[PDB]
Amino acid sequence: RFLKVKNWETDVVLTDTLHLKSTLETGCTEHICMGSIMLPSQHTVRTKDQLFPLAKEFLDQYYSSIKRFGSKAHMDRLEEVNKEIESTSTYQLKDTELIYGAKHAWRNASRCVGRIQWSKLQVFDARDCTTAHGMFNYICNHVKYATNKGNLRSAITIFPQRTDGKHDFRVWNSQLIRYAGYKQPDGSTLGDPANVQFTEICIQQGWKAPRGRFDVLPLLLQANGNDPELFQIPPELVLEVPIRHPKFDWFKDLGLKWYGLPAVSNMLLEIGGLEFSACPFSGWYMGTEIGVRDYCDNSRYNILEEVAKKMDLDMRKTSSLWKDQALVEINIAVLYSFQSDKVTIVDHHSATESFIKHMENEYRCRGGCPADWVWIVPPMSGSITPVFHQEMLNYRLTPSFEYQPDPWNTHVWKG
Amino acid sequence: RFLKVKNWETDVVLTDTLHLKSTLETGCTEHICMGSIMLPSTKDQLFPLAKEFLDQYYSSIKRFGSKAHMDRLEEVNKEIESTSTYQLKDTELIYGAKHAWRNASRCVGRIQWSKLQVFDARDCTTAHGMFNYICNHVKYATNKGNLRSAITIFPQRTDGKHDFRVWNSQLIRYAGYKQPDGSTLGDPANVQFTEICIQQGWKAPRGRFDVLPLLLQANGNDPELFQIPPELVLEVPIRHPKFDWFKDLGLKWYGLPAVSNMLLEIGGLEFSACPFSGWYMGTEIGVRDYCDNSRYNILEEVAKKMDLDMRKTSSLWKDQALVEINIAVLYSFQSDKVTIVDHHSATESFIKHMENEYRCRGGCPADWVWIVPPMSGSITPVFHQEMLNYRLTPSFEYQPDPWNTHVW
Ligand code: HEM
Ligand code: HEM
Ligand SMILES: Cc1cc(N)nc2cc(-c3ccc(OC(C)C)c(CN)c3)ccc12
Ligand SMILES: Cc1cc(N)nc2cc(-c3ccc(OC(C)C)c(CN)c3)ccc12
Ligand SMILES: C[C@H](O)[C@H](O)[C@H]1CNc2nc(N)[nH]c(=O)c2N1
Ligand SMILES: C[C@H](O)[C@H](O)[C@H]1CNc2nc(N)[nH]c(=O)c2N1
Ligand SMILES: [Zn+2]
Repeated sequence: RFLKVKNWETDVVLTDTLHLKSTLETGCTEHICMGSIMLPSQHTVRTKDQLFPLAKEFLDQYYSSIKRFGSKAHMDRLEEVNKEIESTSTYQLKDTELIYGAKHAWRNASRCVGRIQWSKLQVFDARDCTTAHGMFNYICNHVKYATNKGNLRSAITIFPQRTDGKHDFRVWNSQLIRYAGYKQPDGSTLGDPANVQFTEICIQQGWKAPRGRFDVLPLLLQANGNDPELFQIPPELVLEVPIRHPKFDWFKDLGLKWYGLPAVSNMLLEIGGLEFSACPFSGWYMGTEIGVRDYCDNSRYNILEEVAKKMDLDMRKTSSLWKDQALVEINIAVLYSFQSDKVTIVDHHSATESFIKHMENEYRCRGGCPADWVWIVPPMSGSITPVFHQEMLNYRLTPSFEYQPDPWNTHVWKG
Repeated sequence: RFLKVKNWETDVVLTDTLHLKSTLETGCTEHICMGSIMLPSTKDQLFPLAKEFLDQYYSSIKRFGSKAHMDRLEEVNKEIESTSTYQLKDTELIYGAKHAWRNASRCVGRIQWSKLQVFDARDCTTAHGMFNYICNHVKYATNKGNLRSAITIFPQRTDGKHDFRVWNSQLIRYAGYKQPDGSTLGDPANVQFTEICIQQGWKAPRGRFDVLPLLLQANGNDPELFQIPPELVLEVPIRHPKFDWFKDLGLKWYGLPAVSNMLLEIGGLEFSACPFSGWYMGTEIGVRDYCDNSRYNILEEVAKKMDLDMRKTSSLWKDQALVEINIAVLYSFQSDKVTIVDHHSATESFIKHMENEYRCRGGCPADWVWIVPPMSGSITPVFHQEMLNYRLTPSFEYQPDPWNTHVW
């Protein structure tokens, strides 16, 4: 059964057959659409029972992609995985399989607008890691390689898979590089309000907080199920960009800066039924992630009103669109600062344009591209980007990146 | 299965039980979400539909299972039996129309749902009669710029051969013409309809802002052209509160959004002609009607006049122009005392409406893909609001364009 999507701005129609290969559930039914739920339970322990069917499905996938489906290499590997499961209750991916699986988890990430780049992912195999110090070293190297002095390169570092769920590797940080947030007694917040809870855990674990507005948080790394340990990223590894505006000289005076490398570190990579609970991945920013969300979200730095004041806008009534007007300027300043400093960034027009090209190519060479419109459309100027008028089909393919509960809610403390 | 929606800006959690009363289907399955698909897809089935409607009607008036309810149920049951259809009482007609708007999950303006003015036009027999009812609707709803919400309901479908239809997609829309040098004058969204009207006997002035004639179909006959009296068409000249050169662009828009091509379903009955109107959200003109590439596409001209660097997208010249255009649209309407709401006020109103509906009704079906405005989405409160989308009845539905289905 085929399904079609129409771009209503160009009348281009595409035919999705890939959705038949879908296994996991969406959360929707015939009578309710959960398309705007941030985490369907579906999007968030496993025995030898249900494991070999998942392994077989992944290996069939993998050997098809190398055009060796049904070969002796394919059938022998199936048997080898079978015996390793029945005797060890898990199994180990070859290097080739791990690289393929990680690239395809990104290719499958239906909320990621940056997926045109999915095949150019540098995969770092950290499955020989055993300790938190070992994790810190792998992460430092990831940060150095990814940053590349501003010429950002996508990368992922994969720590050992889950076994009995009692020996998990976890990065307790939500991203490798994030700014601390401090709740003051007067109710205000210093730094990034998005990180107040994690900052407090860090301070509790012994971190001496500078209590500044842009303190890079320490790494809180959990190896093999042990209590997590604190490490400071060497500051020369943290590339940062002072935010200025090309016409507004007072903009520098807001004291703002941001870090160059977005490296998400709290998601779970699933490949052939194996669960990689620690797998930080990084690329480069779309400007709106910093300029719209990171600075202008009401629950974030919320510099909108200050920028509004310094522009001397009518802040009395909302219908003056002072918020809209200040948001654009803040996003101009983010792009201008990164480009001036030669730090890789992409604006939301370029990125959505690339994504449509990626999506059309995926429909032709792959039969489909799962896409989450609610997440693909940029958080400003939605309808003047090409993805707004693009119909999209959302479904869940494996390998996948999944959400998982924050470790501090599930961790059994050693003391 | 008593579902919960969370607002990630406020942490407010709402519990939705209203979805369990949902009947129609969304187009999604457990294996695929079609939440961004624009248009997903008689005798036997009529009495259950009527029962369901009358059950909810008599519940709303706190007389479920009373003398009146059971009597009306059999009365309708008898009429369907013989006549093969049935006729709504005035009271049920008004209830069904207010609740078809209440249930329109893509409508951000539903906090106003209970103040709808319903015009019963079920006695109309001709396109001329339809034109009379529509002029009265337009005059009432315009109200000299103090716009009022309104719906006019023409006779319900019978055999599909006697359909009442308004062929326009809105009562008031600007013409669009194909030009020699390839492009388009007027309004590109209306090029096919503008040529149908010409293909009917309309002498087009061939300007930018030519108000289209009405093309009215009664009882299934060929449609007829009618000119809306210009004194009934309120227009706003578009100028900018800071940029004096903006008036030089020669733009205007009409005050009354009156959508006329949808179908109103109440208790199984199908009202194929049911023009309804309210007032504009600024972005419906300034973002979509002016800046969409498939529309007026004046963005590049605005940013040019603003002397913005249009050589790279990363200057955000489009975004900068888009905001100025929408500031002007709001400034122009407000200066002329024509009702209009900005996207910040309307979305804030919609969160309050959602609050209300969960508290007094158990839920509110809401289509996030359509509720979030087409600009500045994440700084409006609906962006961070989880929503549940489901189809309740009475409802407004899509229907094919008549010129694809009418036997001439
Ligand atoms: C290289 C440039 C990249 C860009 C510009 C980009 C952009 C984005 C954006 C804007 C989002 C939406 C998140 C939000 O707005 O809060 C997103 C989601 C996401 N990105 Fe990408 N990303 C990039 C690279 C990558 C890489 C290298 C990976 C993994 C290896 C990745 C995996 C994801 C995932 C898993 C999500 C969430 C998807 C889901 O939950 O289905 N991205 N990305
Ligand atoms: C009075 C102020 C109103 C405002 C500000 C408003 C706003 C909107 C907006 C912005 C949309 C999205 C359409 C688009 O962006 O292209 C919409 C959709 C819609 N509106 Fe409203 N509206 C109002 C009144 C009404 C009334 C009076 C009715 C009917 C009685 C109505 C019925 C609908 C319907 C049926 C849809 C499409 C829903 C669907 O397809 O499921 N609206 N509205
Ligand atoms: C590699 C990469 C680059 C980039 N430029 N951006 C990225 C954004 C996410 C991301 C961000 C936010 C988010 O949502 C949280 C608010 C829960 C999720 C969840 N799927 C993923 C993940 C990876 C990204
Ligand atoms: C009374 C009213 C007021 C308003 N201020 N705005 C309105 C917008 C629509 C509307 C607009 C577009 C649309 O869909 C097209 C893209 C085909 C639909 C159908 N869902 C309804 C319908 C009624 C509206
Ligand atoms: C592809 C997408 O479904 C289509 O462009 C929709 C998206 N959301 C929308 N939202 C509103 N309010 N109005 C629209 O016309 C649309 N168009
Ligand atoms: C409620 C809603 O689903 C939630 O706020 C989502 C909406 N879409 C988003 N889209 C992107 N790109 N990033 C986000 O964080 C969100 N948040
Ligand atoms: Zn859905």
